[PDB]
Amino acid sequence: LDPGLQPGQFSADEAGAQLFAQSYQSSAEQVLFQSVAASWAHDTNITAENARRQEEAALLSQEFAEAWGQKAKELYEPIWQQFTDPQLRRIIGAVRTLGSANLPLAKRQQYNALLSQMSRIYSTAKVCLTCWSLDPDLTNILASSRSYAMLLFAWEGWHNAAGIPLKPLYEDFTALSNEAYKQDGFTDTGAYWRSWYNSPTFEDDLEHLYQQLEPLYLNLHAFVRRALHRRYGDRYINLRGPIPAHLLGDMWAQSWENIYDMVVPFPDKPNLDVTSTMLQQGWQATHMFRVAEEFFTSLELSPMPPEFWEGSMLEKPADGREVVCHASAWDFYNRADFRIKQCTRVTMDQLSTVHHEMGHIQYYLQYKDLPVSLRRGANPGFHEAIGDVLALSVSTPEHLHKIGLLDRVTNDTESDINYLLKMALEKIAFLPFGYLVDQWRWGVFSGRTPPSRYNFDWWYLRTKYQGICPPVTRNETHFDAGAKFHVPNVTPYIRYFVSFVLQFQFHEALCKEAGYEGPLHQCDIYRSTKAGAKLRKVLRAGSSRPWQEVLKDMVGLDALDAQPLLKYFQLVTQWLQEQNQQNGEVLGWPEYQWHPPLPDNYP
Ligand SMILES: *[C@@H]1O[C@H](CO[C@@H]2O[C@@H](C)[C@@H](O)[C@@H](O)[C@@H]2O)[C@@H](O[C@@H]2O[C@H](CO)[C@@H](O)[C@H](O)[C@H]2NC(C)=O)[C@H](O)[C@H]1NC(C)=O
Ligand SMILES: CCC[C@H](N[C@@H](C)C(=O)N1[C@H](C(=O)O)C[C@@H]2CCCC[C@@H]21)C(=O)O
Ligand SMILES: *[C@@H]1O[C@H](CO)[C@@H](O)[C@H](O)[C@H]1NC(C)=O
Ligand SMILES: *[C@@H]1O[C@H](CO)[C@@H](O)[C@H](O)[C@H]1NC(C)=O
Ligand SMILES: [Cl-]
Ligand SMILES: [Zn+2]
Repeated sequence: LDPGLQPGQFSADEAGAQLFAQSYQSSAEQVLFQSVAASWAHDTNITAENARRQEEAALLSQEFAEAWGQKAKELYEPIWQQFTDPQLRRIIGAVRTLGSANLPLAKRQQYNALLSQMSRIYSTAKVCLTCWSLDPDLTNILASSRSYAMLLFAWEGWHNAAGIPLKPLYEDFTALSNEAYKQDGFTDTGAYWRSWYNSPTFEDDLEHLYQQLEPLYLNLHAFVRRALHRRYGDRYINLRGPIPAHLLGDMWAQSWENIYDMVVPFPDKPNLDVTSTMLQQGWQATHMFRVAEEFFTSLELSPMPPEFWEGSMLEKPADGREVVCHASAWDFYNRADFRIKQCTRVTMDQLSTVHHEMGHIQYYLQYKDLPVSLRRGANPGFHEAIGDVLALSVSTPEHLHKIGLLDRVTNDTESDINYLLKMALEKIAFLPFGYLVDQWRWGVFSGRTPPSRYNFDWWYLRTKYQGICPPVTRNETHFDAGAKFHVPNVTPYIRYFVSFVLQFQFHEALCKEAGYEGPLHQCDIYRSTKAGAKLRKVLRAGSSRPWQEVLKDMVGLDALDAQPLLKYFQLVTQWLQEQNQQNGEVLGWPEYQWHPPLPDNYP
């Protein structure tokens, strides 16, 4: 470790720890910057040489974290917890957690290389026979093909191509990750991930939320299953069984927006999916990002700085070059550089993804002046909810009218149901998936799910929560979890479930602050400077305060609460129940063993 980056001497008391944290912050920004910069260079240009550089940078980060971590322990182990300064305890608590820097050097290299190889396999995997990429080719097929055989070819092809080679690497990664975090005092990596919520009853609290939400999902599922049955027939759709996992518009069946045209209750009302209008009008990536920015500035939040426009990658590069297409928002930790990397396509769901990613950036802009350790959301679910809350206003027919994407205006019960059903396809359908992913991973980290049961336990959870089944046979050579970006990229997932509840709590509070006084689902906070000020206080706080207190100031309650979500969806919840009863549906999938046959000439 370069001399200028190494820790000096500090007295063993709160006054020294303040000087320590300031010296740390000088050197940390340089170290974070080089790490993020090397990751950027790799992820926008996947080559062997860029992976090598990234590995070296990660290694430097570890040397940094070890030196400053072990000094923090040496001086403040017995006493950091009793510091008067809450911000300082949070800083010292972060610096003392070494993570992968607890591993000896040879295992650090192995860990760094596994992350790099797993990333590569996911982002370069192809389906052949002339080769399709995930983004855009398979994405587009899952979205818009209504051919059972074509969808199956894409689904199976992707799961096989990405999952199978990841399996041996993921096993080695899990063992190293656990060994690392066990030296920080955690029973397993999952226990560390959960510690971010700073709640002793986190798992129970989440289970209690899911219990309230489950009926909404069961009714949506049943209604959609019926529509699919009318399309695909009795051979491929079982009205008492799980839905084949490739038919819901998305590779992971995680949001069902893309099958909106098959399930729309009242097709004579305005067409609420404005993708065809965006194409018809010649929208490009750059317009999408400008439109999102202007929402932010309408609230008197910050514009994207020059550095964002100059540095970002907003389209898939046309020179063939390999990139990580999965959308992400980047803080370089120098208070100047912030970027989005997205292989943007011109669709309505991409418009929401653009807002999601710009949400992250906005967080980074508002807390950039905090100590590095505090540059994060109050919890990870907060960071995930910011852009989604704005996108709730954007997708309102009223708002779409104002930005020229929906010519016809209507305010009637049928139009309301169409809108709420579309939003349910996006939000309610996702809930089981958001909850299940880390239940899977927590099991793997704890050792409840050994390699020999990775796929069996994955599909157990997929069926249990989503009520889907694999459309071809799977065995433990398959590693279907590995075909979802966040697993090889080691990104936690429970944040999204938290986000999907929290965003409706935020929505409710911001609407009320805006002075709006109609139905919650018709609220648009566009141009509300007051809503903007309330959101700004959250973003500026970073992780400097407990998330429960931040939530209380914002929404008036110190806990996650499903009631705002329930209220938002109330009309369609009631409608869907009524539709399902009158059609005599079975709620759930009691033929839990059922799988569809292979199509006649498959492949
Ligand atoms: C769309 O219409 C709803 C329905 O409410 C109307 O109430 C009267 C204003 C009258 O127009 C009736 O035909 C409808 O029943 C509007 O919501 C109401 O808004 C007022 C004040 O903004 C509020 O006090 C009411 O409680 C609201 N209605 C209820 C009970 O939900 C709504 O504002 C209209 N939305 C748009 C996008 O124009
Ligand atoms: C490294 C994390 C990237 C991630 N990228 C997005 C596209 C993402 O993976 N997700 C999650 C997903 O796509 O699995 C769901 C989440 C809900 C709204 C839109 C997409 C959001 C993010 O910015 O959280
Ligand atoms: C991609 O990386 C290679 C080396 O790995 C480098 O020489 C090349 O310039 C990069 N491509 C672009 C255009 O960024
Ligand atoms: C798993 O499935 C594939 C194809 O369906 C097959 O080749 C393989 O032998 C199966 N069993 C094992 C033990 O992997
Ligand atoms: Cl998380
Ligand atoms: Zn996100």
